Amino acid sequence: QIYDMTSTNDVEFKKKIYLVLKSSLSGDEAAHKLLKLKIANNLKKSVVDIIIKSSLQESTFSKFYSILSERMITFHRSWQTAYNETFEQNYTQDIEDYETDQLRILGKFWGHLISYEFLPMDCLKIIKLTEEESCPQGRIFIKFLFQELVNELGLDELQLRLNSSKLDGMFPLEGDAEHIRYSINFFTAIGLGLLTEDMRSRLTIIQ
Amino acid sequence: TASSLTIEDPAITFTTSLLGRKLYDKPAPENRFAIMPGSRWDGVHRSNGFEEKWFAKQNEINEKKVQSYTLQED
Amino acid sequence: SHQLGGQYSIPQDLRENLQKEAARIGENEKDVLQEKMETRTVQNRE
Amino acid sequence: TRLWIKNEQERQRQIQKNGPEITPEEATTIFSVMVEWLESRSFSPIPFPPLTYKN
Amino acid sequence: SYNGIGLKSAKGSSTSGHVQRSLASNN
Amino acid sequence: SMRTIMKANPALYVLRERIRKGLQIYQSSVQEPFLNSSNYAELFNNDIKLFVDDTN
Amino acid sequence: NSPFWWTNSHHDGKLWNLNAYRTDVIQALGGIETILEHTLFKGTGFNSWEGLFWEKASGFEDSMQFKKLTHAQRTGLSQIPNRRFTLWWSPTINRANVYVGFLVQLDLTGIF
Amino acid sequence: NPLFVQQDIESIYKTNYEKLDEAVN
Amino acid sequence: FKPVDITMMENYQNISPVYSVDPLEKITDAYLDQYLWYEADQRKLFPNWIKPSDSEIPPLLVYKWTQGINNLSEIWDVSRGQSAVLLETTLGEMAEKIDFTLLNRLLRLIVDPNIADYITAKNNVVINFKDMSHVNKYGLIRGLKFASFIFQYYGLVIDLLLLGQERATDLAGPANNPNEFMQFKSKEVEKAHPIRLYTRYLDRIYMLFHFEEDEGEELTDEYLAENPDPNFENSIGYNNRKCWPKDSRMRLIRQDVNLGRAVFWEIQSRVPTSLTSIKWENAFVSVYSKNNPNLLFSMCGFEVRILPRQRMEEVVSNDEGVWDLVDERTKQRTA
Amino acid sequence: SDLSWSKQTDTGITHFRAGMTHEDEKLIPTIFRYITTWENEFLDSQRVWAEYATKR
Amino acid sequence: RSWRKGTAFGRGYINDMTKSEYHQEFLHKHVR
Amino acid sequence: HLKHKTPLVRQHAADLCAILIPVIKNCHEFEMLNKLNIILYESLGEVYPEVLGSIINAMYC
Amino acid sequence: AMSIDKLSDVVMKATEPQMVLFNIYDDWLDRISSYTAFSRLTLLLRALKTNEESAKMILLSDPTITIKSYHLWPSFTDEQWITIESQMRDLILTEYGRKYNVNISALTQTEI
Repeated sequence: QIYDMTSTNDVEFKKKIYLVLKSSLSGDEAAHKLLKLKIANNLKKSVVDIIIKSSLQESTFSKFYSILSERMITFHRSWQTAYNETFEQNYTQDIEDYETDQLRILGKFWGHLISYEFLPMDCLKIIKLTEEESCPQGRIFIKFLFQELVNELGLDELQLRLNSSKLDGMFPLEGDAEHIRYSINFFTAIGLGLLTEDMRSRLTIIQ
Repeated sequence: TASSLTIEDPAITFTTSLLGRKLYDKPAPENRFAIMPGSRWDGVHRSNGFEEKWFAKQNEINEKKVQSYTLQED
Repeated sequence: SHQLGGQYSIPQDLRENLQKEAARIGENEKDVLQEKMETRTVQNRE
Repeated sequence: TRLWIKNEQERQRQIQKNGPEITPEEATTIFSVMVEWLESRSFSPIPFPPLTYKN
Repeated sequence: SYNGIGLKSAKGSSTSGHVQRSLASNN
Repeated sequence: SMRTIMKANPALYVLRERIRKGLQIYQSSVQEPFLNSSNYAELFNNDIKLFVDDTN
Repeated sequence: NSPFWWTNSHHDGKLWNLNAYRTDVIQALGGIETILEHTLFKGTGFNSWEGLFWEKASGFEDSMQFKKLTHAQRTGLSQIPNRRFTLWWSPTINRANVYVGFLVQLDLTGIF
Repeated sequence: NPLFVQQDIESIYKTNYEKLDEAVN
Repeated sequence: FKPVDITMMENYQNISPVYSVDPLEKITDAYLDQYLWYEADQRKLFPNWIKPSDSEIPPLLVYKWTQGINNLSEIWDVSRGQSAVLLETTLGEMAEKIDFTLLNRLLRLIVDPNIADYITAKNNVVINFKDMSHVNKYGLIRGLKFASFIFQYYGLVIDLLLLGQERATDLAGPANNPNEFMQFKSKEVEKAHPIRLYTRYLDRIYMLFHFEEDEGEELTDEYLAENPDPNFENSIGYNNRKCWPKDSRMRLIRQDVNLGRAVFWEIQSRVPTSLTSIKWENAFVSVYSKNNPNLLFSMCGFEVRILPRQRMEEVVSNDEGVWDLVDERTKQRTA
Repeated sequence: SDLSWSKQTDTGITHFRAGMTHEDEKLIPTIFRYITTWENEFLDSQRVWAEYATKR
Repeated sequence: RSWRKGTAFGRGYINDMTKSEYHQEFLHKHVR
Repeated sequence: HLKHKTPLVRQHAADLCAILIPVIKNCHEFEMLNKLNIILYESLGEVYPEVLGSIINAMYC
Repeated sequence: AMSIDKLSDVVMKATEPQMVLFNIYDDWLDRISSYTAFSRLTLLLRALKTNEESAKMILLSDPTITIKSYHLWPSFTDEQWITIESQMRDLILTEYGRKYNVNISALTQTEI
């Protein structure tokens, strides 16, 4: 019995996907190919890992990888859980690596999935803004996310989504002064700052 | 990298010699080694004109490594 | 003086800032034909 | 190409015979249009390249 | 079956004319 | 003797040259022979082979 | 025709890069080794395929002759580069496995 | 770019007798 | 000058001519060309709208024309009666219809008379092809290095006739601070005139009108007055994009069709038959209105249609080849 | 998709048709993958020239 | 109606192949 | 060096054969001259005149 | 071989008799033939055999270049390998000069 420290079993499966992906005009005919392989539920978790990466090597964001996922997320609910779980793996573990450029490609990539509801938006619950726990790269990830997530919806429609999503750690209204002075500080810098108009009352009352 | 992040960051918004010898202030002419003129420099170019001619050769040699392949044909 | 659309190339007033430099710095440059004009005249050997 | 050149020659002979198609009225109005525009823009006519010209 | 899709025939084609339904676009 | 005949014969060597002049191919460097050696280059013939080291 | 009429790459700079295409194709064909199973690469007797260089004909064409060439000499195309292409790919372009075809042996050789 | 550095590099290993003699002694 | 040889290059559908001038004359033509462009661009001769210009590759031009259409005020609002109209018309034999008696003058304005003479005379040349030869007594010869400058200048002469002086002063801005390609000073300067944007790309013309029930109905009233059409056949010779499907192509409706024909009627009447030939066959008009959601055109090689996101009725996640047009101010995506 | 309806609705993509015959699973990458689309370049040049100007 | 006012200009079979009407249409297109 | 791409190196490869011939013969290798000679024969259809000239020179030696 | 980080980490910990696969070439065989790969490998072992720590200094200089979780050797580009083969090439000579006290300009090229 032989342990394998080689990834040769895996590397063969990064090719197969990446080549299916670098053929294929448009994204709907590269979503035909993947769904035509009938990948096992074991790997379907880690096929999304490849698609996100091949998105980051691409030097700019594209609508290909968006619609490739959109056609795929609606196919079967097993791929619902593959993107939902890989938005957590990125934000927590895998943001620590990325250059300030590849955060601009991720931000727009989870922008189209959230703003069209494919994600949905309660999967953004993990985002927590504190001085204590945040990666500076983690901050840049959100900055690019809302710049995208505002553009489509328009910041008036965005409030309608944020108000229904009961985001706690991200929009704390309950106390902890510095945190609300922080969250407010953050969204003024991004250039939206209207989402804080509600929270700007809670400071002055507590102040 | 570090620069980029510490920059592309909202939080930042909220807030000279190798051996400690005095260093100049205003922008100096560029140089092969990037050394910075001493605090005492008057600020006039004084040069034979070589240091600029080395760049022209430096750029040339660095260019014809690219031009050689790209102009290749068959 | 509001723009329509946006800026995608470089800001408009920045090109003239560049194209003015080429007049300032260029008159000291000795262009290709300017060089060969002098090289011809024997005094460059001396 | 032989046919095309024949139509060109036919066209130009017929413009010799019939004359120009502008009429002097239209030409006058066009000329007025230009002059008024170039005054509005205060244009400096392009000179002839001097003996010693910078460029 | 030929349900209105594909080609009149694959001769002038340059392809085989194999038509397959798309898995991506259904719902 | 075959190891040394493959690399010696003027006739064979004239195939190997004449093919190259046919293909119009050149190899850059010329150091290459400053690297490794004859019986060394033997291993990479496709047959399957192994090495064993018991020092450890 | 210069099919790029919409750019001066001096002013605009080069607006695309296809470098990655070349590597990705190379691994879509199975890598450099399986690509070179189809060639004479081993015939040449080079050890490694890494530094191969093909003669670029762009060099010496100008000084062939001037006045002298006969019509065919000057206008016609040289068969020499196609011969280079069919020597390099010979063992696929000539292979015995063929569907329908007949053996011949060249006069004094053992080449079928 | 050439597909391979080894073309563009123009040379591989040229031993420097001056540095080694300094580094050895 | 020496004679000028012709050959024809085959494009398999077009066959196009090619002029080869002699090198001694090629050098003076080249120097003269480069010089005139340097001065004329230095002194702000040609306004912004004329444009196979230096700053923007053609696809960038197309993208700024769409973004420009969107960002201008109120277009997509149909709340009352409003409408919008594009034109695309090729000026006809613009190079073939030039007259050198008129050239020589119009250049004597803008250039020293020696160079105006050299240009006007450089377009008489015996044109040789094998046996055949003829003196070129009438049109422009496009194979001369400065024929670009001549061509664009004569196009400006046409362009002022189309826009008028008032509007052209408005689009091109004041001489002291000339505008950029799409700009104005205030919203008032836009709204003061029904022609909002204009461009020219060599032969082609692109115009965009914004009308209301008042202006539009006045137009269609006068066009129906001088070209009365009782049989409702205005939709026969009316041409539109066939690349798109029916649903999303331009819907034909008497109000819209009579606009298109009326706009093209007016502008056809602005330019004389002598300078160039503006025909309905070569013009495409598309009317955004109550009943037409799409706005169609084609610049360069592209073919674009612009849905305002208001009228999409359902908004689907999008493919690759679809632009999303932004309102610079709020930075939403409205189209 | 649907040559008969595509004259009217824009049915979308219902089906695919084989372009060229690639034996079995062997897939050759196409260009349109390696060229960044014009929007993405213009929305890049916006930010890139803006940032350049700020740094200057 | 200020906009309309402003402008300056505002408001048989021949027997032959080459001089015919069908022919000019031909060289009006394919010779571009 | 007669297999090297840069045509200068193929000059100096052949220019150094014309020198060694009088020494090779004194050492009495006639099996080692016929090896150089054939190799200089198969290259005798070279394109570069600067290189083709010096190969004939070594052939003449 | 035992002087490498990964392999020592596996052989020290493992408490059973067992087989373990590795790929010594990481992914070098994409851009490199097996010949030159084996050649660089033996150079990386010969400089690790002799100097050790000072060779590992040559490998681990820049932390920006990272060994992946899969591979053994740090992932360089082609040119960084072309220089590192020259440094690893140098340690053998400086060390030889230290050992036999021969100033190395006294050697014939073949001897090098």
